[PDB]
Amino acid sequence: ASVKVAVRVRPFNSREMSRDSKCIIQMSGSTTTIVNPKQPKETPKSFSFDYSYWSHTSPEDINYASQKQVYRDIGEEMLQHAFEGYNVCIFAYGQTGAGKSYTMMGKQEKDQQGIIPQLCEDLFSRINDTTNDNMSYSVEVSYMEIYCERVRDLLNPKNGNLRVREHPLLGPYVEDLSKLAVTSYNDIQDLMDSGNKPRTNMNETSSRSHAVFNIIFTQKRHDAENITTEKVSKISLVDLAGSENINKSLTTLGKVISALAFIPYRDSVLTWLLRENGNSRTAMVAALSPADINYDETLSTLRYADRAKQIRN
Ligand SMILES: Nc1ncnc2c1ncn2[C@@H]1O[C@H](COP(=O)(O)OP(=O)(O)O)[C@@H](O)[C@H]1O
Repeated sequence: ASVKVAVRVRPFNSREMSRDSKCIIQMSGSTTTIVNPKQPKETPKSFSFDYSYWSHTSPEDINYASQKQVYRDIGEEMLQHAFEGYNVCIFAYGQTGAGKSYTMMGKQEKDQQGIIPQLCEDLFSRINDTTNDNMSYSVEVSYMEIYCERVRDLLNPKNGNLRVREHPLLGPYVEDLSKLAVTSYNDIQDLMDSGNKPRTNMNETSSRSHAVFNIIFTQKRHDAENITTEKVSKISLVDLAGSENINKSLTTLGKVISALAFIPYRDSVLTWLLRENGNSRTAMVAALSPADINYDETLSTLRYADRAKQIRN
């Protein structure tokens, strides 16, 4: 069906506290409100979404949205539809340091694993609990980075510009991008890390880079009668670029993001590549900063998140 949209507000960072910023994001129910610091007179505009996560405070707080809480709703839902044979897409949208990479990948400790790891772990959990001998599964994963229209394989750095292609009958694809068959959450977890630090001004991870991690979940159902049925699902869990080198992919997105449900799909590697996410079940988690000093940026995203929700594949 349509596209579920979720938003999140993180705690203050070092920069926000160093400027003594104030919280300008409020949330109650599924509705999030935002206040204008440089115009405290204007009416705080409120937006409503499928999820308005409050994670400003801390895991000590009761009304804090733990990453386990955000997975269970969105993630644990997409896996369900993946299993249902459907194509899924979860992409973190936001400002640099807004909380995308923490929402998606997160941290390896304190039960701080983002959406991605939780989906993986849950995928294999759901798989080894399989009693029906008539079932066999296949799980091949990829993990690339799109830094300014160029595609870079995070799992095979031992090489690349990697061209994005368009199969005459099988849509776009990054040729020579590796796909690695895994047989456990451990094997698919290593690929993550080794692929993580891989990612290509500012310090650490380039603000302007998209990191797509895709899983081709393949299910095989046999039966003595007498053919084995096969239904495959493609799982795209993305980590978009800071919504602000060129990374006009994200800007090109805004255009594609609009006109929900022509469309300049080929104006950017990202928009073209995730063309189907089309026939797919997509989720968008917008990462928001509680900082007043982010008035515009934070508002922008919201407006973006409000439009995306208006989509429906
Ligand atoms: N929900 C959250 N809970 C706790 N800390 C968060 C949360 N979201 C962001 N942060 C903090 O902010 C930092 C950066 O957020 P990050 O996910 O890296 O942003 P981005 O992907 O946009 O660059 C992390 O080091 C993390 O501690």
